[PDB]
Amino acid sequence: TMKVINDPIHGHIELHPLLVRIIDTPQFQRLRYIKQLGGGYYVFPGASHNRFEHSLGVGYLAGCLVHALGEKQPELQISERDVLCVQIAGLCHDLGHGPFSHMFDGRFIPLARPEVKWTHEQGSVMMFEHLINSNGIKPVMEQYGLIPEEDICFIKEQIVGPLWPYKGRPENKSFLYEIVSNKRNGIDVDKWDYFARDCHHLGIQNNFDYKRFIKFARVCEVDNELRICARDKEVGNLYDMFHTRNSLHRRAYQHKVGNIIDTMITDAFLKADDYIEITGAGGKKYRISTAIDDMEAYTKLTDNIFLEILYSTDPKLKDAREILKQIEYRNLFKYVGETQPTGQIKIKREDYESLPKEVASAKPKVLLDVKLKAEDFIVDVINMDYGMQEKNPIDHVSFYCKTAPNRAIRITKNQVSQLLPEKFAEQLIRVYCKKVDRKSLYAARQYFVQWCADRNF
Amino acid sequence: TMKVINDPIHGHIELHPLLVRIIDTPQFQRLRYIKQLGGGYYVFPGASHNRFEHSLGVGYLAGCLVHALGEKQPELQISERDVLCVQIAGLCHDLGHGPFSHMFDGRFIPLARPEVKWTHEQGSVMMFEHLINSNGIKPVMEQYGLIPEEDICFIKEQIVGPLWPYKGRPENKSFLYEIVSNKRNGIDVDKWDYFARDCHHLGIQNNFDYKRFIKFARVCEVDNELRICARDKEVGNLYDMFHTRNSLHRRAYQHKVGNIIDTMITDAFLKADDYIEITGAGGKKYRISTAIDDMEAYTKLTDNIFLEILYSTDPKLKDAREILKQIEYRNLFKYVGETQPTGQIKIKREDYESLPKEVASAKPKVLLDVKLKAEDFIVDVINMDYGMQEKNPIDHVSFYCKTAPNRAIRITKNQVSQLLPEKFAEQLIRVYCKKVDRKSLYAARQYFVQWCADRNF
Amino acid sequence: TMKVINDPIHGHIELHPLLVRIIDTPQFQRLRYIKQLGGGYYVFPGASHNRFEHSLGVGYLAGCLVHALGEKQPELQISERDVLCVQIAGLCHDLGHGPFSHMFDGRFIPLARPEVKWTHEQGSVMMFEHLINSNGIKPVMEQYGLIPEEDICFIKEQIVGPWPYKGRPENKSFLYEIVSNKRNGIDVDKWDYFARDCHHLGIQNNFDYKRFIKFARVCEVDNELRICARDKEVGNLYDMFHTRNSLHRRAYQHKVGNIIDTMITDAFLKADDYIEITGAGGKKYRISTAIDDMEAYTKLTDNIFLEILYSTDPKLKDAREILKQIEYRNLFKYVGETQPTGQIKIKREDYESLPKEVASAKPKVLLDVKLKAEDFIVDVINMDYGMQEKNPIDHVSFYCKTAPNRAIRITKNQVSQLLPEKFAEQLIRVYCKKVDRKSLYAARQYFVQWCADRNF
Amino acid sequence: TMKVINDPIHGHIELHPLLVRIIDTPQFQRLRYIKQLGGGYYVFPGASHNRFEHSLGVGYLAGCLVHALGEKQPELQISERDVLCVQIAGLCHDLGHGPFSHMFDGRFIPLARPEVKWTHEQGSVMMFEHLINSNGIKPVMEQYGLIPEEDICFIKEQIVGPLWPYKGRPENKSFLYEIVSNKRNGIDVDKWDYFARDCHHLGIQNNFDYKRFIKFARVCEVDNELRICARDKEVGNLYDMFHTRNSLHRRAYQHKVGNIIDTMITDAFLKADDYIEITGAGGKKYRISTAIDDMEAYTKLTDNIFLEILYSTDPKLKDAREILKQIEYRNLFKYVGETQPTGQIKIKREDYESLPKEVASAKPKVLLDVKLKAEDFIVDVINMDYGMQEKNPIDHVSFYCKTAPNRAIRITKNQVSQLLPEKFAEQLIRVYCKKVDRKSLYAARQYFVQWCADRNF
Ligand SMILES: Nc1nc2c(ncn2[C@@H]2O[C@H](COP(=O)(O)OP(=O)(O)OP(=O)(O)O)[C@@H](O)[C@H]2O)c(=O)[nH]1
Ligand SMILES: Nc1nc2c(ncn2[C@@H]2O[C@H](COP(=O)(O)OP(=O)(O)OP(=O)(O)O)[C@@H](O)[C@H]2O)c(=O)[nH]1
Ligand SMILES: Nc1nc2c(ncn2[C@@H]2O[C@H](COP(=O)(O)OP(=O)(O)OP(=O)(O)O)[C@@H](O)[C@H]2O)c(=O)[nH]1
Ligand SMILES: Nc1nc2c(ncn2[C@@H]2O[C@H](COP(=O)(O)OP(=O)(O)OP(=O)(O)O)[C@@H](O)[C@H]2O)c(=O)[nH]1
Ligand SMILES: Nc1ncnc2c1ncn2[C@H]1C[C@H](O)[C@@H](COP(=O)(O)OP(=O)(O)OP(=O)(O)O)O1
Ligand SMILES: Nc1ncnc2c1ncn2[C@H]1C[C@H](O)[C@@H](COP(=O)(O)OP(=O)(O)OP(=O)(O)O)O1
Ligand SMILES: Nc1ccn([C@H]2C[C@H](O)[C@@H](COP(=O)(O)OP(=O)(O)OP(=O)(O)O)O2)c(=O)n1
Ligand SMILES: [Fe+3]
Ligand SMILES: [Fe+3]
Ligand SMILES: [Fe+3]
Ligand SMILES: [Fe+3]
Ligand SMILES: [Mg+2]
Repeated sequence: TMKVINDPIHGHIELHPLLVRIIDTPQFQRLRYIKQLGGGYYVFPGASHNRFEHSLGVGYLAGCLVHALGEKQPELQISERDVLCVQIAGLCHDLGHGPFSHMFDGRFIPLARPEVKWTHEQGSVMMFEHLINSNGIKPVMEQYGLIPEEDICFIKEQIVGPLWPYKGRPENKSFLYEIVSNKRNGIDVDKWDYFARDCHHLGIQNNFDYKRFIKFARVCEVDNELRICARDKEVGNLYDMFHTRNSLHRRAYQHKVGNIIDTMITDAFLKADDYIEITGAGGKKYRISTAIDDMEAYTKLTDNIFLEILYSTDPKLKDAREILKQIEYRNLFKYVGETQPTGQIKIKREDYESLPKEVASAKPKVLLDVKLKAEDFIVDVINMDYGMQEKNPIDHVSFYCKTAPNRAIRITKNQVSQLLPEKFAEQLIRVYCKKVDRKSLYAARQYFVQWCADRNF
Repeated sequence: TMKVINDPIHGHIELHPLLVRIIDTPQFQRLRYIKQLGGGYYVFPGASHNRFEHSLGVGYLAGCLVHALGEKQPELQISERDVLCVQIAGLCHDLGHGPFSHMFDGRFIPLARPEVKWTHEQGSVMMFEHLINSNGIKPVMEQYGLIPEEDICFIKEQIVGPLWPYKGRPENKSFLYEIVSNKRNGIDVDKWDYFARDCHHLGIQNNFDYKRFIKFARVCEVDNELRICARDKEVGNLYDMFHTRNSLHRRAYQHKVGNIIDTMITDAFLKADDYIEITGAGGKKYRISTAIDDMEAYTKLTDNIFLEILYSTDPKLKDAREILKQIEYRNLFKYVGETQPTGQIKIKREDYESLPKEVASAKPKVLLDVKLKAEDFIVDVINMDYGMQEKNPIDHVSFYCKTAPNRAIRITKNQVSQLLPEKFAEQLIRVYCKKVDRKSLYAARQYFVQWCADRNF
Repeated sequence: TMKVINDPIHGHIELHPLLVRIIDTPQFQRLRYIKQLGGGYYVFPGASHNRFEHSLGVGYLAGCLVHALGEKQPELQISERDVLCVQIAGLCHDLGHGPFSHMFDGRFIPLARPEVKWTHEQGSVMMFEHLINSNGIKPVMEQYGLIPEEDICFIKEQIVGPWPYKGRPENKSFLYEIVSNKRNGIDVDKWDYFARDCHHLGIQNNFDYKRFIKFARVCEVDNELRICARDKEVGNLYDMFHTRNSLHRRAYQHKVGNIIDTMITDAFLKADDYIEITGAGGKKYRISTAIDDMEAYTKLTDNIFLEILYSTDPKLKDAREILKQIEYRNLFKYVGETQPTGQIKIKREDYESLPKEVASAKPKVLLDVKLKAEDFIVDVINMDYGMQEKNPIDHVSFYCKTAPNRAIRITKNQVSQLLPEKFAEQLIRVYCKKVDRKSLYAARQYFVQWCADRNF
Repeated sequence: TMKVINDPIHGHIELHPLLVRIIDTPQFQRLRYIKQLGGGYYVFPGASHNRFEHSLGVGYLAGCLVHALGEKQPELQISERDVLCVQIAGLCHDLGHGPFSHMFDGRFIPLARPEVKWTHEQGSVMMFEHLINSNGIKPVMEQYGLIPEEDICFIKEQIVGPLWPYKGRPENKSFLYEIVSNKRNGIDVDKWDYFARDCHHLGIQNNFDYKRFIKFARVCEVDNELRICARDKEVGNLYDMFHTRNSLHRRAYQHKVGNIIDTMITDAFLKADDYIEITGAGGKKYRISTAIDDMEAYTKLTDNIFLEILYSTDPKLKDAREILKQIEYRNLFKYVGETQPTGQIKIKREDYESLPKEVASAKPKVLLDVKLKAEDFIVDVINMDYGMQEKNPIDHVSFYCKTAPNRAIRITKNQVSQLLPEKFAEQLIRVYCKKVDRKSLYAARQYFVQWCADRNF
C-alpha cells in the first residue's frame, strides 16, 4: 500500500496511503496541465514541467524536514498526526493556480476584473475545501488517525496564514507553521524545491544546498515562542541563497522576450473573454474572468484555453486568433529601451495605466514626421527585492552557538562582511513598441529618450 | 542573423538563419504540444518533455558529426550545402507524429483503418512538403545556396528511404545517408539523443558516450560503398550501447501500467471517433482517422483532443468521457498474468483478433460461480529485440586498424568475448482484463494457466 | 563529539564519537598516502583519490543499510551496539593495504617471498589488533555499551571469515553479509567502488543502490535469516554485474597500467635488501619482511617510490634507472594477446615457464639479433563475475509481493533469453623488456609461432 | 600523432606532439606530487587532486579560446604558430610551485628568507628555461615550425609579464597577452579551470558558465590597440563570477582549520630546516630555503619532504617530528575569536611579526589564572577582495553593442543595478592559541577581548 514514485530531482518518494487517496482526484490531477513557467517556455525550450511534481517534491521536503526536527529533538512531542498534516498542507499548497501559473493572477485578473483582489492562495484554500467535501475524504481521515475538526483548520492556516492568532495548534507548536510557507523571513521548503527543479530543467547551475541547512537546524525559545533556529556560521549561506534567488529572477523569470510573450497572451485572453463559455455547478455558464467564483467551472480551467482559441473557427474570435498566429510567427512586440534602475520614485499599481500617455505626450526637441499615439506603447514595471520590501530578511532570523545550543542571538549586517549590497529593493521600467517598421522604432526611441530626460530618470 | 538557443542536454546551440526561418512556422511549432513518450508521463512524473527539443538536438548532433567527419578527412569534399541539407533533414525527421507519439500509429491507426499501411515517416515527408510549399522557403534556399530541385529530394531520401536507388547525391557521397537514420545496423544520432534526453528526464543512468565515438569515427571504403567505420577498441562501447538501449526499453517503454494506460486512451479515442470534427482545406470536415489524408486538418491534431473529450458536455461522447474519468481516478484495468518467454511462439501480424478469445475458451474441471465472457480482453505482443529483425547488428559494423586506417575489416562476435548474449531477440505476450470484479479476477487466473500451461503457447 | 564530513560522492556524513576517536590514530591516517588505483593514475589523470574517503564511505553505507533494515522490520531486535559494530567493521576493513594497494599483494609478495601465502585481509586484522591495543580504545569501547571480548571477535569475523561464527548467535546471521559477502558479492564495497570510480575516472555508472536498499527484506531460507531481494528487480542485478565487468575491462585491466605496475614491481624487487625500515626495538626490516611487524608496516607507504626515485646512493642505481625510464614514458613494448580458446587454463605454477616457450620457438627466418627468455614478461588476466563460472545470483533468495515472509528462488531462464552464457574467461598478454625498434618485427614472428604451436 | 587523454572535467582533449614531448620530462612530471589545495586536504577529504590535470586543462582551455576567437574573426591573421605558443604558455604556467602550493610562497619563504622577494611565476620562468635547455627541445621546435628566439621570449612574457613594453609580438597582436594571464582585469582561463576543478572535487556546485562567455567574445580596437570585449548584456554574469570567486575563497580557501594546519606545517618546516640536505648541480648541498637558487635542487623538492620529516629517525629532527605527530593525532592549535571586518585601516605585511607581542601586552582589568607570554599566541591576517586592491575590475572591461559590433563602450556600476557591493576589499584578524587546557583558553580569550576593546573599533 506504501506506494513509491520516482522523481528526477529527489530519489524515491515514499507515499502514505492517505496521500495516495488524496492525489487520485480530478482536482489534483488538474495540475498536470498547468505549466511552471508560462511565457518562459518559448525562450527556454527545456522548461516544460508542470506543478504536479513540484507539489510532490514540496510535500516530500516538508516531511523530511519535520522528520529530521523530530528525530534530533525528542522533547518537542511530535506525532504522526502532525507529520501527516504538514505533508498534506505541503502537497496542496498550489491547487489555486490558473492558466500559465503567475500570469493569470498577475496580468490578466487585474486587467479584466479590477474590482476584486484575488491571489492564488485563496484559490488553493477554496479548491482544497471543494476537494475534501466532494471526494469523501473525511472518513479516511478518521480512519488513519486525523481529527478533521481541527486538522482541516490547521491545513488551511498553513497555506494562507491566520484568518498568536492561530487556532489549529497551540502556542508551543509554532515551529510547525514555518515549514511550507514562512511569513517572517521567507525561508521554506518551497523555495528549495523550485530552486532545484528550475535549475535542473532550465540548464542553469544552482548554488544553495538545503541538506546542510537541515543538518544544522534547531528549535529555540525565541520571545516565549518556539521557532526554527540556524547555526550562527551559516549567515553567508543565507546571503548566497538570496543572491541565487535574485540571479534566477534576473536571468530567467524576468526575461524581456518572455515578459512580452506573456503580455501578448494576456491581450489575446482579454480579447477572447466574452465568447468562451464554461459550465459550472447546476448547469450555470461562466467566463474566464468569472470562473474564479465557482470551483466546478474552475476545475476545467487549464492551459487548454490557449489551443481552444488558437484552433477555433468562430468568427467572433478572429482578433485573438490573429494575435496567437503572430505569436507563432515570432512577430513579437519590439523592445525600445529600459530606464536605468529608478533614481528615486516608486510607481504604484494604479499608475501603470497612465505611463503610455506620458510617453506619447512627450515632445522631442527635434521634430519627427512620424506620429505615435498612446495606444501603441507598452510600459512594463519590474520589481526586484529580497521578498520584504526594502527590509533585510536576515534581520528576522535567529542563530545559536555551539557552546550554548539552547540560546538564540541576532547577527547584524556589519558583523558578516563589507562586500554586501547596501539596498534590498529596485525598480526597472521597460518600454515596448507595437509598430515594427524602422521609422516607427526610431520615432519610439526618440520619444523614449525625451520622456526619460523629462522625468529626470 | 545567427541565433543561440540554450539546451539542458547539449548546451548552447548555434542556428543558421535558414534553420530559424524553417523553425518559425506552425507546422514545426505544433511539436510543442506532442509529448515524447505519451502514456509514460502517468507512470514517470518527469517525462513531460516534447519533440521540439528532440528535433533541435538531432539536428545539432547531425551537424556536429558532419563537421567532424569533414574536418578529419579533407578529401571527402564536404561542402556547406551538404551540411545544411543534413541539418535540415535531421531537424524535420519526427515532423509527422500525431497525438501521444507512437501510441497513434502503433495502436489507433491499425485498429481503426486496417486496410491502409501508414507510418509516421511518410507523414513526415508529406508535412515537410506542405511546410515548404505553404510558406515560401524555396527563394530563401536559393539565396543561401541550396538548389531545391535536388536538395529537397536529398532531404526526402534521408527521411523515408530509397523510395544505386538514391538520386540526390552520386555514389561518391554514399556515407551521407547513414547519419539521420541508419537501416543497415541502426547507429545514428537519433538513438544518441533519445538515450541522453530520456535518461536525463526519467532519472535513469546511461553509460554510452557519443563524443568518444565521434573522436574515433572514420570513413572506410567498403567495396564500392563509402561507409562510416568505428575503431577496433570500440566493440565494448558498441555492446554497452546496445545493452543500454535494451535496458532503457525494458525499464521504461514496456512498463506494466504505461501500456494499459495507452490501451485505455486508445479505446477512449476509438469510442469518441465519428463525433469529433476537424476542419480541413476548403471548408471540408474530417475525423481523427481520416485526418491523415489532409495535411491542413492534420496540422490541428495534437494532444488537445484528450482534454477536448475530457471536458466535453455533448451526450454523444459519454463513453469516452467515462473512460477518461476512470483514467483520472486511477481505476485502471487489472493485470491477468505474465505469459513468460515460453519458446517457439512467434505471433505475427496476422494474429490480431482471435488471441483474446482463446483465454476463456478453456474448460477446466472446476465449478466457478461466476462465468467469464470472452468479449472483454486486450492482448498485445511486445517485440523485444535489437531492432535488426532478430539478428546481431555487430556483423554490419565496419572497423579499421592503425596500420591500415583506410582499409575496412570485420570483427565477429567470437573474437570479442564469450559473455555476449546467445540470442538477440524474444517475444512476450501480455493479456489484460477489462473487467475488474474480484470474483472475475480469480476466474481469469484459472482460465489463464489453462491456456498457457496446458496448451504450451 | 558528533562531527560532520562533506564527501563528493555522498552527502554530509555523521560520525559517532567512537568512530572519531578511532579515526584520529596514526594507523588510520596512514591510509591517506596509498593510491586507490595504484598505477592507473599514470593513465587516467583524474584517478588520484585515496583509501581514506573509501573507508569513510563504506562505513557510512554499512550504517545506512543496517539502519534501513532495522527500520523496516521492528521484530529483528537490532540495537545500537550492532549498528556501531557494523560501522566499525566497515570503517577498518582496508587497513592492510601496502604501496599501490592491490599491486603489492598481487605482484610483489608472490615474487619476493614465494613460500608465504599472504592476503591483505590478514594484514587488516593485524592492523586492527595493533591499533586497538596501542591506542587505548577498549575503555572507550566499554563506555558505549560494547563488550570488547565478543565485539572485537565479531568485527574480526566481519572483516575476514572463520556454525563457525562465534561473535553473534545464529539468528543474527543477516549481519554477516553486509560489509563483505564471500557468497555472491552483493555488499557495500562494490557500491562504493562503482560510485567513486565512476565519479573520478570520468565514466558513467549504471547501478542505483538506493532502489536496492529500498526493496530489501529479511526472508528466512533454510532456517537462516538472510537479506532478500524483490522478484521483479533481477534485471537490476544483471545490469550491476555487466557494469562491474565493463568497469574492470575499461579501467582495471588497461595495458599501460599493467605494464607500469610491472615496472614498479621490478624496481621494488631490484631495490630490495638495501632499503631499511625500522621496527619495534630498533630492528630493521626489508620491504618484503616488514609484513611481519605492524609497527614497521605502518611506515610503509608510497613514499618508497619517491625515496628510490630521489636517492643519491650508488647501491640503488638500477631501480633509479628503471623509475627514470618510467618518467620518460619509455615503457615496455606490447606484441599481442591471445583469444579465449582451448578450454585449458594457465595457473600460477606456469607463470615462469611461459616466457621460455616463445623464445624456444623456431621462426621460419633466422634473426640476426638473438632473443633470450630472461627478458620476457607474460601476464594472464582473469575476467569473471566473481565466481568460478558459477552463476552469482543463484544463492540469493527473492520474495513476492503477495507473500513477503516466504522465499522463492528464481532461475536464469525465467528472467529472459538476453543474458550472458558464461561467468569466467581468461586473457594472456606478453611484454618484452627490450624496446629496441629492431626487435619489433622479430618479436611478432616469435609470438605468432608460439600460439600456433600450442594450438591457439 | 595527436595523443588523446581523458579528463573528469572536460572531455577527451587532444595534444600536439610538441606538447607530448614537453610533458614527458622530469620537470613537468614533478607536478604529480604537488597538491592543489595543500592544507585543505585535511578538511575536505575529496580534495586530493594535483597540478598536473590543472595545467593540462588550462592549456586545453587556452587553445580552445584562441581557436574560437580566430574562427569568429578571420581578419585577425591568427596562425598555427601563435595558437601553439599560447598552448605551450598555458601548459607551463605553474612549473614553479613548491610543496603544498601556496603554503610555500605565502608562509615559508617570507619567513625563512625575509630579505628576498620571490613569486612562483619567476620560478615557473626559470623552470621553463631549465626544461627547454636540459631536454633539447629547441631542434624539435625548429622542426615543427616555431622560431625559438622570438617564441621563447613570447612565452616568458605571457607567463610572468613584460619584464610598448612587450617584445615577443607586435602591437596589432596585443589580444594574445591577456588570455592565459590577464593583468588589466582578472579574467583568464586559469580561473575558468580551477573554479570547475575545485567545485567538482570539493563537493560544491559552480555558478559560472565559461562557454556562454566564449560564445559572446570579440576583438575590439580600444585605445589604438586590439583587446577582448564581452557583450553589453553580460555584465551581471561577470559580477556573479567575481561573487563566485569570493564565495569559494570564503568557504574553502580561508577555513580556520586549514589555515592553522598550514601554520603548523610551516613551523615544522622551519624547525626541520638546517638539517635537510638536497643535492643540486655539481654535488652541492642545498637547504629547503636556499634551494630556489638552483633548479636541479628544486626539481626534487616536493611533498615527499613532509613524509621524510615524519618518518625520520635522527635525533636532530625530533622537534619537527613531534609537531607532525601532534598534527596526526588531531591536537591542533586552539581558537580565540575574530575581528569585525572593516576598512578605513589596514595592517601592512611589515607588522605581521609584531601583532602577537601587542596581544600578549594587553592588560585585562581582572587578574587571570595564568600569565601568557608572546609565544603562546598566533595572529593571522586575511585579505579578501575582488583581485585589484579596492579597485573595481569591471571598470576595466570593455563591451560592445549588437547594432554596432566594432565599437567599444564602457558601463558604470550605476547602469547595472542598485544591489551591488559598495566596497571591494576588506580585512580580518584571527587569533589562535598554542595551549589546549581550559585555563589557558580562558586567559587567552580574556586577553584578546581586552586587546580588541583597547583600540576602539
Ligand atoms: N497512484 C498513483 N501512482 C502514480 C501516479 N503517478 C505516477 N505513479 C506511479 O506509477 C506506479 C503505478 O502504480 P499504479 O498505477 O497504482 O499501478 P499498480 O501498482 O498495478 O496498482 P496497485 O497494485 O493497486 O498498487 C506507482 O507505483 C507510482 O509510483 C499517480 O498519479 N497516482
Ligand atoms: N527565433 C526563435 N527563438 C527562440 C525560439 N525558442 C526559443 N528561442 C530563444 O528566444 C530568444 C528570442 O529570440 P527572438 O525571437 O529573435 O527575439 P529578440 O530578443 O527580439 O531577438 P531579435 O529578433 O533578433 O531582435 C532567442 O535568442 C532564442 O534563443 C524559437 O522557436 N524561435
Ligand atoms: N577529526 C577529524 N576531522 C576531519 C578529518 N577530515 C576532515 N575533517 C573535518 O574537518 C573538521 C575540523 O574539525 P576538528 O579537526 O575537530 O577541529 P575543530 O573545528 O576545532 O573542532 P573541535 O576541536 O571539536 O571544536 C571536522 O568537522 C571534520 O568534519 C579527520 O581526519 N579527522
Ligand atoms: N604520454 C603520456 N600519456 C599519458 C599521460 N598521462 C596519461 N596518459 C594517457 O595514457 C595513454 C598511454 O599513452 P602512451 O604512454 O604513449 O602509450 P602508447 O599509446 O602505447 O604509446 P605509443 O605506442 O607510442 O602510441 C595515452 O593515450 C594518454 O591518453 C602522460 O603523462 N604522458
Ligand atoms: N543567463 C543565461 N544563462 C544561460 N542561458 C541563458 C541565459 N540568458 C538567456 N539564456 C538562453 C535563453 C535562450 O535559450 C537563449 C537566448 O539568449 P539571450 O541572450 O537571452 O538572447 P536574446 O533573446 O536576449 O537576444 P539578443 O541577443 O538579440 O538580445 O539563451
Ligand atoms: N560552506 C561549506 N559548504 C560545504 N561543505 C563545507 C562548508 N564548510 C565546511 N564544509 C565541510 C568541511 C568539512 O569536511 C565539514 C565540516 O565543516 P564545518 O562545519 O565548518 O566544521 P568545523 O569543525 O570547522 O566547525 P564547527 O566545529 O564550528 O562545527 O564540512
Ligand atoms: N590559502 C589558500 C588556499 C587556496 N588557494 C589556492 C586554491 C586555488 O587552486 C589556487 C589558485 O591558484 P593561483 O593563486 O596561483 O591562481 P591565480 O594566480 O590566477 O590567482 P588569482 O585568480 O587570485 O589571480 O589558490 C589560495 O589562494 N590560498
Ligand atoms: Fe510553490
Ligand atoms: Fe527522432
Ligand atoms: Fe574496501
Ligand atoms: Fe594555474
Ligand atoms: Mg511564499
